[PDB]
Amino acid sequence: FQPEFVESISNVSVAVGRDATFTCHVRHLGGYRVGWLKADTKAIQAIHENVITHNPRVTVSHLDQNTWNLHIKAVSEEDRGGYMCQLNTDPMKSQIGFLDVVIPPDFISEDTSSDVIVPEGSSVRLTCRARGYPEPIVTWRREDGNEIVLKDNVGTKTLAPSFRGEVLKLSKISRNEMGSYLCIASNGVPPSVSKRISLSIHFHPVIQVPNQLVGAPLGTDVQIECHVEASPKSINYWIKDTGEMIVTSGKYHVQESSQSMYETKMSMIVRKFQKDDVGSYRCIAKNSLGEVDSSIRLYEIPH
Amino acid sequence: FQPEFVESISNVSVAVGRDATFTCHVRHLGGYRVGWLKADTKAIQAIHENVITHNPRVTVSHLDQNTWNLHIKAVSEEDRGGYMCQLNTDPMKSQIGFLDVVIPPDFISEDTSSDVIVPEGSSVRLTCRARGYPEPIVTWRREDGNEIVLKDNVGTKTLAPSFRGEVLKLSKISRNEMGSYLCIASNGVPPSVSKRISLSIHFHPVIQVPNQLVGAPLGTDVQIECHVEASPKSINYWIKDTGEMIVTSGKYHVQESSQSMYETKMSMIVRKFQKDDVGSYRCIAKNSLGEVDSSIRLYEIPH
Ligand SMILES: *[C@@H]1O[C@H](CO[C@@H]2O[C@@H](C)[C@@H](O)[C@@H](O)[C@@H]2O)[C@@H](O[C@@H]2O[C@H](CO)[C@@H](O)[C@H](O)[C@H]2NC(C)=O)[C@H](O)[C@H]1NC(C)=O
Ligand SMILES: *[C@@H]1O[C@H](CO[C@@H]2O[C@@H](C)[C@@H](O)[C@@H](O)[C@@H]2O)[C@@H](O[C@@H]2O[C@H](CO)[C@@H](O)[C@H](O)[C@H]2NC(C)=O)[C@H](O)[C@H]1NC(C)=O
Repeated sequence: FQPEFVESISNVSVAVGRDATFTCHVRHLGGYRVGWLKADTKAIQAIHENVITHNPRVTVSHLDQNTWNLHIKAVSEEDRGGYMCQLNTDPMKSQIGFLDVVIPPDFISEDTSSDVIVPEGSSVRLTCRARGYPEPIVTWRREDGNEIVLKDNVGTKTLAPSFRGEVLKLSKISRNEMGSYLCIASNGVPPSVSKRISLSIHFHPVIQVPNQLVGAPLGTDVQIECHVEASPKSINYWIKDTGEMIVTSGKYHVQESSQSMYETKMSMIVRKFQKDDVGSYRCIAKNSLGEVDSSIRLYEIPH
Repeated sequence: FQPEFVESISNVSVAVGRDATFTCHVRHLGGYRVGWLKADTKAIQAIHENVITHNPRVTVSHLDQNTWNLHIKAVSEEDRGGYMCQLNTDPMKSQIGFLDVVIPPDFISEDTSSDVIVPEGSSVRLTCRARGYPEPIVTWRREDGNEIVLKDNVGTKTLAPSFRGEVLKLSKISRNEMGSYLCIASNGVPPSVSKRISLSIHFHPVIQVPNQLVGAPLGTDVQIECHVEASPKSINYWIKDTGEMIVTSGKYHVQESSQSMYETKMSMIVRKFQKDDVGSYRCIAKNSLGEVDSSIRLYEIPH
């Protein structure tokens, strides 16, 4: 008889850092040798039990004269390609097997965006690119969970919880669209990678005052309110007409309240209105771009 | 240091049955191994001093750790292709060398013509084909040394001592062009091969007689002649008027003479003319296609 094999050896996908093995199922091996060589480089890997290549990750093993294995420990991208076991018959016979090496995603830092500070109303592009095999997919999300504004043309705009694409086009920006966005790159190979990108929209603080005139009967508690719209968030406080700051005490009670990143509802209560409390009170909002005040007049409702 | 080589190994043309050798000139070999494998089949030939392929014509040798040889004994067509010596470095380095195997010419007996018998006036094709590497050339010659009639169109014909081409076109044949032709196939690789091809033109024998009447004074010698044109060559003889054959004796003298394959000049002399010799004498020419005679009358010139 002549040495022949059965069943073949089959292709293998594995991904980096992991081990891999190719196996040939021979019969009637006799006095012939089974050798391996990398198909594309034509580099002899092994013959029988001897290892020829000085690639350390490469080993051989066998339990009988029937099944012969080639092992790659923690495969790399250079290891991918063909692996041929051959019997040294004349002419020689050979099985061929292909090692497919997938790689997890990794960002192209030169292409991924940084934190941006865009002016309200303009258009912005957010970019995330990652290399990997297979081709990674980039999906964008808002970190707080809200939807992303998706516009096209100039008269059609929808909303979506996520967007797929390496470049996220946000045109005609509004105050609402500020905040952290997330791009994640997934190729189906763990681990996927993400990056947090902070879209900033900045403006002067703006104060709206419902009721700039409040009437109090002596001895009651009256609340005056200011509504601030500022970005970045403003540091706020109330101030006496003379020029003295109000902080919460037994007489006063100051509070703030944020409906969003750029909205704040500041309120002050003055307990037990007296002839001493009559006058105007200013609410002041300051951020890095500027500061603005507004004045509320408190008057007495007589007898 | 790392093992490196110098000068490379160079391509080799050799031709069948002859030996061949490839050699790699390495330096700083150290503890690495030099192996050979056939490039196209990717079949491992050898590693270091061990021979892997069971092709018996393949051997290895070395005199030092500096020059390593691979030897093919009596190469065949299957041996042609690449021969790669490689060091088992990581990654491996390799020299490549190509074995060019030329083969001497050999006739394609199915295509080469046999002896032909063509009718006078028609056209004939003579064919010789031989396989070999490089492409063999076919040259035609006449075996007797004469030139070949080379015609084209129907109103232009020249002569040449030889003709190059696998097919020799002889159009509008004439009696002269009969005889052996030689085709020889030469590829520049010994030995060239030849074949003898016999172009036959056949016809009834035809006899021309200058002087069908000859006058003899008694006692003289008179010669009568017949000119025969026959193919294949005719068997000729003279015959008495009664019906008795003449052969050379003391009284008569018969001869023949061939100016070519198809021409014969037969002559008879009758010594000492006597009143007994007066009468007619017939010359007879017979070949396979037929026989023909002609009659010469011998008369006496008186007193
Ligand atoms: C292993 O897969 C190959 C497919 O070709 C490979 O595809 C990738 C894995 C990559 O490694 C490429 O470089 C390769 O080209 C299968 O090849 C087919 O095999 C059949 C049967 O032998 C043959 O008829 C087809 O023509 C082959 N197709 C190609 C494109 O070459 C091969 O069969 C697989 N091996 C096993 C054991 O299943
Ligand atoms: C040996 O010859 C090759 C020429 O290519 C071969 O040609 C025949 C001999 C046949 O074997 C074919 O199958 C081959 O393709 C030379 O190859 C050239 O090498 C130079 C320098 O390395 C390179 O720049 C050219 O591109 C090559 N040309 C081709 C067509 O591949 C080779 O260099 C010769 N070897 C030596 C040592 O001289």
